[PDB]
Amino acid sequence: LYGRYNCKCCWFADTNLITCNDHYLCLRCHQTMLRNSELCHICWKPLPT
Amino acid sequence: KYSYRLSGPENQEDPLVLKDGAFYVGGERLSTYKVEFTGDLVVKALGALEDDESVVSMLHQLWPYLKATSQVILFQQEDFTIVHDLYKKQLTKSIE
Amino acid sequence: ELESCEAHACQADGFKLTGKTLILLETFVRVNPDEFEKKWKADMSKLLNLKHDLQKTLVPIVDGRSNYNNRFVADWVIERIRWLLIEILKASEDQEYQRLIHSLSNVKNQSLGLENLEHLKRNSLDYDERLNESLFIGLKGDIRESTVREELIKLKLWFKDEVFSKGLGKFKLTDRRELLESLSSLGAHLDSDVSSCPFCNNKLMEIVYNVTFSCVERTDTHSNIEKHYLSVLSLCNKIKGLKVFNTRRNTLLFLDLIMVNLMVDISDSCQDAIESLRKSGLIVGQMVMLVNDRVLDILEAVKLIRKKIGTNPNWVKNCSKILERSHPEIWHHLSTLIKQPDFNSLISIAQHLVSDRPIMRYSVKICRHKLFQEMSSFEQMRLFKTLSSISLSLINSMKTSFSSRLLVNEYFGNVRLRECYAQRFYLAESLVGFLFYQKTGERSRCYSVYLSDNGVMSEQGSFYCDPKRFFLPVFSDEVLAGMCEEMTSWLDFDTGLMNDTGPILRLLVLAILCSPSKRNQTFLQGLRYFLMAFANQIHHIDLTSKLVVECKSSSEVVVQRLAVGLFIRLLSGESDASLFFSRRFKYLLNVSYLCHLITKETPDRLTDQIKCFEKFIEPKVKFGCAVVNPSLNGKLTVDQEDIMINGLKKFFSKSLRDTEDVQTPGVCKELLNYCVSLFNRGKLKVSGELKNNPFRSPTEFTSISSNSGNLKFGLSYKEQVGSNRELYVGDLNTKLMTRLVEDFSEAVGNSMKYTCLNSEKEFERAICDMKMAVNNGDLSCSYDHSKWGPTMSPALFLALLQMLELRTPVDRSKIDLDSVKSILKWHLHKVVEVPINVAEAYCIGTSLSEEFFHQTMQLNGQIPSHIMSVLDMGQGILHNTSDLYGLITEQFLCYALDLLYDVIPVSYTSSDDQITLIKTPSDAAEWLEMICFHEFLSSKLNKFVSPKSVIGTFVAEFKSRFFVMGEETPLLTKFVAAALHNVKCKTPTQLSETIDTICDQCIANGVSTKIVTRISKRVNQLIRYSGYGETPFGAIEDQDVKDWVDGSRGYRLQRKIEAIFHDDKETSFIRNCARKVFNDIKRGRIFEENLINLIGRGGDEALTGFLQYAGCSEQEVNRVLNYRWVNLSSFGDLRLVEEVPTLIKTLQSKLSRQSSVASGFIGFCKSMGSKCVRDGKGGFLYIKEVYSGVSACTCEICALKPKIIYCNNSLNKVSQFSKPILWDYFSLVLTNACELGEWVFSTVKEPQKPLNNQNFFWAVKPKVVRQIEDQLGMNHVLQSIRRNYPVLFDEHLTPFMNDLQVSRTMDSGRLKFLDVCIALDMMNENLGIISHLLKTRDNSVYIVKQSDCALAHIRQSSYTDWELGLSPQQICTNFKTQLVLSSMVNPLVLSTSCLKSFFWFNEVLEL
Amino acid sequence: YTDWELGLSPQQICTNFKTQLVLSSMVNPLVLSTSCLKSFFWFNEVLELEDDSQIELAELTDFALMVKNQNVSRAMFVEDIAMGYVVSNFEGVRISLS
Amino acid sequence: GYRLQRKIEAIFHDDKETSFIRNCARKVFNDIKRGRIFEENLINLIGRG
RNA sequence: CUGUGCG
Ligand SMILES: [Mn+2]
Ligand SMILES: [Zn+2]
Ligand SMILES: [Zn+2]
Ligand SMILES: [Zn+2]
Ligand SMILES: [Zn+2]
Repeated sequence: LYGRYNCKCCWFADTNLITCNDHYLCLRCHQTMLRNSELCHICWKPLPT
Repeated sequence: KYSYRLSGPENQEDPLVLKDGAFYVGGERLSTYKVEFTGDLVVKALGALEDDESVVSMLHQLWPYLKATSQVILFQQEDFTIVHDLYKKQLTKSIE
Repeated sequence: ELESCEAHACQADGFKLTGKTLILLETFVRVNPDEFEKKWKADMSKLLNLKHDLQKTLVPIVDGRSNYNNRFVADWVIERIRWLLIEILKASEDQEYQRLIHSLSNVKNQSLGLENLEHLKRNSLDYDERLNESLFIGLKGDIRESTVREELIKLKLWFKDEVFSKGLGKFKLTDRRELLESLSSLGAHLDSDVSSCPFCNNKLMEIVYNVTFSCVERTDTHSNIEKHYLSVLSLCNKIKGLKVFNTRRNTLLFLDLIMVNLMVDISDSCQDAIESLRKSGLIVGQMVMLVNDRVLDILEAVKLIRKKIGTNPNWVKNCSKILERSHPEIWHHLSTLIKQPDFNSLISIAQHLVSDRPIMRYSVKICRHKLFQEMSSFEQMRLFKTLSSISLSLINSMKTSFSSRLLVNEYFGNVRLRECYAQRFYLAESLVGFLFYQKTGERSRCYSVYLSDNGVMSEQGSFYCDPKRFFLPVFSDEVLAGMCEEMTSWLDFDTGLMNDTGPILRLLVLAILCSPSKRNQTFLQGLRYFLMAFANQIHHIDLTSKLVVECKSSSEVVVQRLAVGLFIRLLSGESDASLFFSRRFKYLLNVSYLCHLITKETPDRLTDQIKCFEKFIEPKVKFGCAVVNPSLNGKLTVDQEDIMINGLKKFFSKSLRDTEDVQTPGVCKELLNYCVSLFNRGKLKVSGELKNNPFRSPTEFTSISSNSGNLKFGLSYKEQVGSNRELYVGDLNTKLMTRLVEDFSEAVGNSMKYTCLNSEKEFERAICDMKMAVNNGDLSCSYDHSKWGPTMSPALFLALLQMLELRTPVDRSKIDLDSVKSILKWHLHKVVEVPINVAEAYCIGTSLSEEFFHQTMQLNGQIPSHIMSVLDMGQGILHNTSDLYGLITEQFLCYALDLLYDVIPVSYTSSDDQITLIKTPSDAAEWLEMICFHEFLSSKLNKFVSPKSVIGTFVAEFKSRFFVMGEETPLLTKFVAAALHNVKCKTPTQLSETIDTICDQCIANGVSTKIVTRISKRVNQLIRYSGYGETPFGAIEDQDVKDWVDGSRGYRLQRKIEAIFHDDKETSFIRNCARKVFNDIKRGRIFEENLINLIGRGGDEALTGFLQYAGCSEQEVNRVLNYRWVNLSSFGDLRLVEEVPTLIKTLQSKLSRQSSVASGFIGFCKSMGSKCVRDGKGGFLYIKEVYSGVSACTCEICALKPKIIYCNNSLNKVSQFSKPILWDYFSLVLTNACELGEWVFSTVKEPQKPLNNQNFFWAVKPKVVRQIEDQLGMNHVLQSIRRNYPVLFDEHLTPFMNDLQVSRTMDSGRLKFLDVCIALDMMNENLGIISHLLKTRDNSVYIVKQSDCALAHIRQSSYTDWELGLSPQQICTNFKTQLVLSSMVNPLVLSTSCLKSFFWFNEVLEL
Repeated sequence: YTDWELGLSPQQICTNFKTQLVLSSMVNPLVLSTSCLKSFFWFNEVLELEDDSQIELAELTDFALMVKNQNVSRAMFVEDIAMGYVVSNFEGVRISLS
Repeated sequence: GYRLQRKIEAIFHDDKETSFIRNCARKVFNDIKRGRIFEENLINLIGRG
């Protein structure tokens, strides 16, 4: 099972989340961690496309 | 025993060493005594070692020692493919 | 009595009058320690009350004989006569006839009152019936379930419309914006006229800045005469404390004369001595440094020298003859202790160096301070180093012995210093700093810091501080730097945010260190609670009212502004403010836990005692039950019993439909009845069907006392970070009563499920449940209870246990709690002695406690000295009972939540704080009413929810452990400060062992590998500063996570020794020899107890003998023994104020069941400089004299590790303290093979390149393959010691033992590796493996960052047989062939008989 | 023997020890003292009570190790008998009366 | 001891039971002599009777 | 009960 439908990055996001590898992740956090590197810095795995 | 019997002007000299299975008294080779390994023992020895260059030295000094021995019983089969894990093609192509 | 006082020069209770002084000796005999102490204190009191009347003097002696020992004939007519006398009494009073036999059986036989002895009187005194009428009148406990359910429905219906809809709820939503505004309003002072500069506000920070930026801009046989001066100064300080003179003043004057003669001898025979090296070394303006850290004006120095030689001629001759005849080893003084020290040269030298004297500013603008934010990365570390030097100088200033002033005094605004002590700290090549002070001891002083560049003493400043509060930054100039660096690196996600939060964090740490105050600790704890409430969604309405701390000084305002600005910079913003909120929460939690950097040592003992008494007595005065000095025996008067019954009624008069009483102490009778009823009929998660029933001179007892005291406790404090906790020290009998109640409640709790206070299994279960709840989004409620102790009452536990079923496991009889209720009634009538210092401070003196003291002084009775109350259960007195009550009530509250709000709650309590994980069906705004109702029900009980409690679905807290979605906060600063603090330095080996345990437990909680090496360097520098010198053992520097994960202290010492032996050709040989010995002993063969005979010799002969098992001839043995190290603790232990090994000590400590850390370090450095090293013949000598016998070897063997490893011939002058380091390495390797497997024999290989961003944290498990049978019981080590060392097992061991039978009847006889591997521990005083074998890992998991595991050294176990033993495939096929070929000779049954009786059935082997 | 002559076939014991010694010698020059013999795993020649057969050539040093000798190195080439065929150039000298 | 052993063996003709006891004793001796772990648990096991 | 130890 994945996380609790939370971004796990900003801690305050329960809306249209995208799963990274085992947890969820919002749009702005995903784009921010993607535009600077290819890793996740939360699960330390490559981000989805 | 080797003891000089409780007295002597000369003591603790003439050390015998071993480099390539040949007794070196001070730098002169005495002889080499035959030892068989049949290959599987060779690779089992190669497994438990320290680092890479130690393996290189021990495998490069093997066939020069095998010149003083006669052992082709070593399995030239999948066992050799297992030994191939240590890619030392220069070493086996150095003795020619 | 005659036999007792005959031992103390006594008569035939006892008077001895001679001249004008009488010695009065009174004796008594009580075999029970309780009545023994009782009669002891009573006799002391009634003998001390008499000298007050006789003085208007006596020698008082009290002799309590704990037995009936005699010396008349022999042990025959002492006990037989008493036995036959009580026999005659049996054959031919009631209470005394029982006292005479209860008083003497042994100590316990029919005398120790366990919880099955109510057979004393069970009598009434016309007070118990009224007590039970006011305590057990509303308790029914037999209420049905449906009625309780509908009553709870109606109560929720009333609460939702009368207390919640009215806005009277005690919990609210966060409103993070409003939270930040309130934080900025309470912490960031805007109406204060203080400057925005920490150096301007804090005087110590100003001084540190001055010293730093005056040492970094100017500078940062020349060093021959300075060391000569330092050596003779050390010599004169040596003869300062030997009392080789009559009066202290003459001693100081003679040492001054010696120093002055040294000065005049150095002046000549050199071109420029004082103008070149003294000005650049140890000398100040017109004054010279002397013994006892003093600095004396050269003028007045020679003026004092003129006296005692002109008014007392021929003084030098006899004053030197008394020294030479007393110590002919310090006679290195040859031209100093001579006649007149050339006075005219002295005055010319004085008139040469005419400079201004130190001013010593006693009285407490432009801001030229370079704006610390915009400082380079070097000036900040220089500031930290300056703080370290100044703090070490403060600590050494506390080290100054109490001397006397030789000058006359003229502290108002300024003092021209001439007879002040000074501590000198070396800063740069030319400039050195001086710290002047005029007081001694451990009290707070007013220090003055000056510098000396080339003789120009410039004033750096003056400040006022307490010395014992600056021990943390003493040598941690790199530890705190690495802490701040890693905290800043935690914020690497926002390149820029770390750039602003780094310097702010360093400035905050610097201000915290330069101003250690309890107010800053309280403010940082408040910030911790604020962050906890900010991360979650629901918090108490009185939260911000508890975060405010009155500054009372600008040094607090600056740190509060810094902390609030850091919190705002990390939290404030509209959208791009919570990018990585996990990192932000970790950073802010560590910043708030930085309060542990400030020590907790009661800046003022009397003030904190007053505050503790205030916190203890304020709830009683506010309640209305504060009876003073009731009886001290148990006979309350009419007004006393009246006020006690009124207090009980007020405690049990809380209704269920009133919201104006949710703060006063008490409990609702109906709610408690519902709780007990739901607990009885197995409705709650805990049940009354318990298991292992806890049931396992005081002649007449009642509800108040037992005529053996009145359960007398005494009030005191306990040093904590935030606020000093309460503490109650009780007498022997009341301590036994508390122990009884504690065992009862603890057994009951072990029968329960959800209580986790002394059950680590349940605590780990709660941890895992909390982790999965935070990961699943459950509502975690981290509840704290305010004033748990001061509000809890023994009467409440009485009312609880009155109708508790507590059913037996097998009997089902509802065991009566009559004895438990009796001792709880005793606790209800306990008597708390107020501190005598508090009383004497209140007599010589607005405050509520002070007002009550003034009112009770003479208006009502006499001086208050004893306090009785119904509430205020002693913190730590009924701890497990309070835990049981809280657990029962919290399970009732969880059932109520499940009933009303249809949620799934699971709670875990710890008698102080609890955590409730609530799984919600089908934000957090609809659950606010549930939280308010839960808090209301808790306040209806005695469970007032503290405003520090938080409710949310993001982070949980329990037992100072914070759990976050997907991880856990490491709490780095807490553990780092714990490593820097609590340095109990008694023996450097013990110091390093404690530091290693702390570093292991910190690395377990993911601190670092770069901070732990700096902590180890700091500890090694602390040991080296004490004069002990560096030893091959001690703190492990340059360590890896593999040295802590799957590695014990023995492996750390092994790695340290291996790091000492670079290019390991010798330690590798020792490891090969140890592997050979272990293959010989483990493999079985014959190796058990000859090794014990071979080891008992020592280190040299044992190492030789162990080398003789290998082929180590007299060539390799001498090559191995060449490496030596000076072992100061060779002939025993160091003497500090028959030397069996520490293994016996730890065994004795395991079988059986106030001073500051700076004072401890001072005592450590003081005892490490005196006669501590013993030479075996009883004559202790100095460490300097041991290390002076070393010679300059420099033969490539003493150069691989200077001052650590020496040669064999380099210690010829001192060979008694010369032990082989390689023998210790051999022993450590063998013990590591014992404890954690065979991989301690292979050589260390490294990973090649490995990129983990310094934040890839993960949990790793210890990879130990321990082969010690995994049990290692105490009765195994005891049996092995009995077998191997019988003469050491009889004496110094097992005198205090009654279970020798099980240790004797071969209890798992001859455990593997418990004969030689226990000898290596018994003979090596720094190895200590059995202490680790008789213990758990205590971590069982290690949070580490992947950047350290990728750098981890690779060292795995390798078979020494080169995979040639049997090739287990061959083992199994040979067994199969044997089985088949033996079956094909006759039909055999395929049972285990035809399998175990086969040779090749070695399948039971091959792990 | 209960192992049915299957334990290690001591011929294999001695040849494995010889091979270990030779292959460890051919990685670095080592002194042929007892240190480089006792510190070897397959030096179980001290076991096998029936000591009629030693490895190939060092029979005398193993027999001395049965006496627990502390020797290091000498000319152990007894193939050419050093105890036999020895010159007997014997003589005597004067005395010194006590 | 060997004489008593031979006497007991003569008592047990067609030795199928004493042979089994001898095999068990040989197993125990191969376990104790061969080394392994057999020193003093046997003393606790024998003292019963 | 007693210390001269930051290089
Ligand atoms: Mn809590
Ligand atoms: Zn997000
Ligand atoms: Zn991810
Ligand atoms: Zn300023
Ligand atoms: Zn040397």
